Amino acid sequence: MKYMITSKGDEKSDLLRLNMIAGFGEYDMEYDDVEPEIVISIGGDGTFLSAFHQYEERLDEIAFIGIHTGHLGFYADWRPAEADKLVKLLAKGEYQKVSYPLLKTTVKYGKEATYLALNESTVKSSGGPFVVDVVINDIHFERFRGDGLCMSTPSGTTAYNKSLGGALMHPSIEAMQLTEMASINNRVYRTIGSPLVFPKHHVVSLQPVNDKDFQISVDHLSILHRDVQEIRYEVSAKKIHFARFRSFPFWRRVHDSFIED
Amino acid sequence: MKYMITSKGDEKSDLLRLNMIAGFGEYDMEYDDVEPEIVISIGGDGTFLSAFHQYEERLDEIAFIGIHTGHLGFYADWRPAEADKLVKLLAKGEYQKVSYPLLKTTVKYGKEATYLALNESTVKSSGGPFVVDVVINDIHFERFRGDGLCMSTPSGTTAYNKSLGGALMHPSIEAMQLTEMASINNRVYRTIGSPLVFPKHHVVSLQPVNDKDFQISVDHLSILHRDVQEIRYEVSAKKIHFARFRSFPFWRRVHDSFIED
Amino acid sequence: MKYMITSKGDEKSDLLRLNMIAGFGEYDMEYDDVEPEIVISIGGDGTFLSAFHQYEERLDEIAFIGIHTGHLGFYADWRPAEADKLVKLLAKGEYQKVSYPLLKTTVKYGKEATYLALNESTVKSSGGPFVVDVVINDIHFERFRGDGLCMSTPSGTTAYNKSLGGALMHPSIEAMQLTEMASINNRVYRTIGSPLVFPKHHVVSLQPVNDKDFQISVDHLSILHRDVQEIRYEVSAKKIHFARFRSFPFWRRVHDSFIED
Amino acid sequence: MKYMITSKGDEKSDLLRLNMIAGFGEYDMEYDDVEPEIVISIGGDGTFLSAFHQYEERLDEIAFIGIHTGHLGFYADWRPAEADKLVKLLAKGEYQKVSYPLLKTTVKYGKEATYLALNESTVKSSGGPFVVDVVINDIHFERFRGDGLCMSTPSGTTAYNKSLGGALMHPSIEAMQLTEMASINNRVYRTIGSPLVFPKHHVVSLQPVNDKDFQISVDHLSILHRDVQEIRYEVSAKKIHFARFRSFPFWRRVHDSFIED
Ligand SMILES: C#Cc1nc2c(N)ncnc2n1CC
Ligand SMILES: C#Cc1nc2c(N)ncnc2n1CC
Ligand SMILES: C#Cc1nc2c(N)ncnc2n1CC
Ligand SMILES: C#Cc1nc2c(N)ncnc2n1CC
Repeated sequence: MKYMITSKGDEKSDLLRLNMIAGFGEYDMEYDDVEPEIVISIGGDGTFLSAFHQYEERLDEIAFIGIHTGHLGFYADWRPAEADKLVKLLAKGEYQKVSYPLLKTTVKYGKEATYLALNESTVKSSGGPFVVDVVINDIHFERFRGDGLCMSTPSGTTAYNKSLGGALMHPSIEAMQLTEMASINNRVYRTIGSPLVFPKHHVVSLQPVNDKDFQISVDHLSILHRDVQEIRYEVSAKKIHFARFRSFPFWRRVHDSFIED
Repeated sequence: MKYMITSKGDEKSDLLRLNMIAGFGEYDMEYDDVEPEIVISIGGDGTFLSAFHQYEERLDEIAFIGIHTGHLGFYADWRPAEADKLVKLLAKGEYQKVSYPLLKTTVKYGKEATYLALNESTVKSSGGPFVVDVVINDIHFERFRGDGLCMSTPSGTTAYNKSLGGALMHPSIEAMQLTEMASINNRVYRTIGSPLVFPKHHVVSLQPVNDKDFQISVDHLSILHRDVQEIRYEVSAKKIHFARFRSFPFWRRVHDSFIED
Repeated sequence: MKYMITSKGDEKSDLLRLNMIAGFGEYDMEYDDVEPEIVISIGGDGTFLSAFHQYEERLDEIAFIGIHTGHLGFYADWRPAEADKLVKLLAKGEYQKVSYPLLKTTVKYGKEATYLALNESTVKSSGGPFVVDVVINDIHFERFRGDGLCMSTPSGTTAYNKSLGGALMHPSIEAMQLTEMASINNRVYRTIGSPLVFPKHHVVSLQPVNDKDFQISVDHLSILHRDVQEIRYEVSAKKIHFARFRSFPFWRRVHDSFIED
Repeated sequence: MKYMITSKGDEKSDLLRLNMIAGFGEYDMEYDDVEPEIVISIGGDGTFLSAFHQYEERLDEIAFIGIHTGHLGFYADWRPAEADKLVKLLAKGEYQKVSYPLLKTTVKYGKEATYLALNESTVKSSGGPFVVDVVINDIHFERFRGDGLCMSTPSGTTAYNKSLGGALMHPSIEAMQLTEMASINNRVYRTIGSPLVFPKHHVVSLQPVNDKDFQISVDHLSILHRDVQEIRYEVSAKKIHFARFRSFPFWRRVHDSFIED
């Protein structure tokens, strides 16, 4: 089909990209970075995240694949030595596809901006104290005071979510997970503390109490938003599709990354 | 229909039970604690757990309801003043039912014992050091050294799971959560640390490394098992059914219990 | 003696300041905000922190006292109704003084800036990834990757240190405590995780690995420092002196603030 | 002087013991396991703990030394290849000694038992729910509900204390640290959560609320105590003395054990 390859930019990943293109030249494949059906990422998980966001409006027409030239990644989970075998099997096609859930972030102002996250979306203040009211399906759940909040996808749970104490969720679970950053808890101010895992169709709404300016991240992207009335989280209707060419279980990927490999 | 009522035993809960029975006597209801279709628990969540385990072989033919005479419970979530209104609506029937997932524990010896948990199942040693190999879907994930492990249901996540750092999961998610108790982590011994959330059909197997005697809890029940070859966790095929007579969202129940009420 | 009074600025604290000044006018007291020997703070702990930093070059010649017009503070630990009794006992003098340790932060460039902290000093990146090498008494201890680090005084342990998982230390202990913010731990990157408590004369040095720009906070003050070669932490030789006019134990102050009052 | 050597019992440690004894036979040394002045432990930290407790009534007349035949220990911190050099320098004497603080546990009944701990002392229930009132210097601080409590020495902070979230304290600090095991925190029951670090002369008292039977551990020893009225913790007046024959900083020992070696 049509395909394209993004590279981290170092000479290891560029030279690997050129060899795969040359290998693809021996099959019924067309290089097209406008409307590809296969997107190959060569580098690390950061390279994969840029590839995902480069094409986030054609997600249902694309199967992603990642090659790690550095350490093993959770998205770039195939080694460079497998590139030739990867070229042949992608060209023959007829592979199976797997889908991971995504997170939808809505930012409203007094003007509504929506973002798609593969890992997580975080909210911090623009300098002063961070205070928001946390609303779950229209019921006021808590007044959070602290550094910030993080809403993670299942496959994002091994990233910033993990460093904040969140649970690791198998990506077949259509859910999102909210974790706290350095919350203040005393006799006056009370947060839940524990991570919270929300199913599909649950809406988590953040509403300002005083300051209306927040630094909002979506994966790598981080923008200062001004005059926001609401931050809105829910599991996206859209999913990311991975080209699957062998068995590499998520829990094995967790073992290889954090226990030993 | 047929119904029965269990009481914590104090005079507040016994006298409330007698008044509901007398109130039920004005309707087409039959008291039967052998084959009831409605099980009413009056006391706390512990009273509810005993009622659940008393009838865990007729789970698909029973709708449970709980009344808290002490503080608000996550299962006994209706107040005693609502008993009269509860009697009338149960008698008329035509209520909606909600279902929560359950945890299945299998203990094998050298002789296989299965248990159903509404909250969680924990494993500790019988005295000496607790060491098990943790196997996820037949792949060896980690060698756990510490005090013990805890596998929780979604509705159990607000109980022992919460005290161990686990996430709170909405009970509509068919999953189970594994949390660590005081794990040893150094250069030699490595555990994942983070809680792990497993979907249906994932099997988590604990296998002894040296000692074969473990103290295993299932909700309130705690038995010392000897000569065990494997402890096996998975989401049960069976579910507990609750009689639903108004809207009391899980996240509101979490708010009322941990934030303020 | 000479004395001065700072107020949070609201009319509750200003009117309380004027009444204490008028009450002081009936004794051998002189209002002097240039070289006072008694510094009275009326407001909250933030008002007290500004008073401490306003006079941090005359620390050995000043006894501080704090009045909380809002909720109970750890430094402003006397209620407004005690102001009249406070005026009379300060004027008579002959009170006992208590001393708390302080934290010394040294920032070197390629140009060396020293700061005194009553609560804590934190280090974060100026945007990108935060990576520093952590050196303890000239031995390289770890390479920290994460959001940032926090070094707390004993009396600061109930503030940001507590929200990060740090221990609460009784202020009679001459020490400082280092806590991590959202550290990354996998097979490649390893931090200690646990808070670290250092005695006097131990020097904790942070050294950049790549980026040389850091956002450094000292209590409330937060400055972006550029071209820094080293951040240096140690227990200060200087201490803050409190005028003590009755028994209010630190652990009781902890109980009143976090358990119930 | 007089000396003795304890061995873990495996043939590696026994054969090393015999060679050191033979090496000691070439100097003015006497083997005496009744009144030694040097106690050599060959094995692991567990072997060292037994040696410490074997002679805990002659602590001020003994300098301890530990040899690790397995992995590096925090007390057995010298390798077997250094045994010959260790023999020669102990025989010549004139070494420097270092001292670590110890923890004193007092158990009173309705009959008072005192124990000395090098690592920590823990308290759990004998089966049912664990509830104690926590009293600090005669002020009631909290009502703890959970699995148990752990009071650690400074050098014990790298052991069970670390697994419970406690801070690592440099052993030159005369203090003790209290950490919680799986505490219950909701609207009704409140604990401090954070570890607590207490200086010398602070007394931490545990008092039963209902059940009077507790499983109390002191390092390796674990005894079920019945009819206890109070558990009493404070920094001991006694200290353990180590023979110091080169520089091996505590923080380097922490680095080698948890970061990499
Ligand atoms: C970029 C990126 C990224 N995504 C991750 C993930 N989903 N799990 C673990 N590590 C991850 N990284 C690297 C920091
Ligand atoms: C028995 C019981 C019980 N079940 C609970 C639950 N699911 N969530 C929160 N608290 C709970 N309890 C009381 C200790
Ligand atoms: C400003 C300030 C301040 N200092 C504190 C402290 N030492 N302990 C607890 N809370 C504290 N605050 C309020 C956020
Ligand atoms: C026995 C023993 C022992 N004491 C220790 C200590 N003080 N720090 C770290 N590990 C330790 N161990 C081994 C479990």
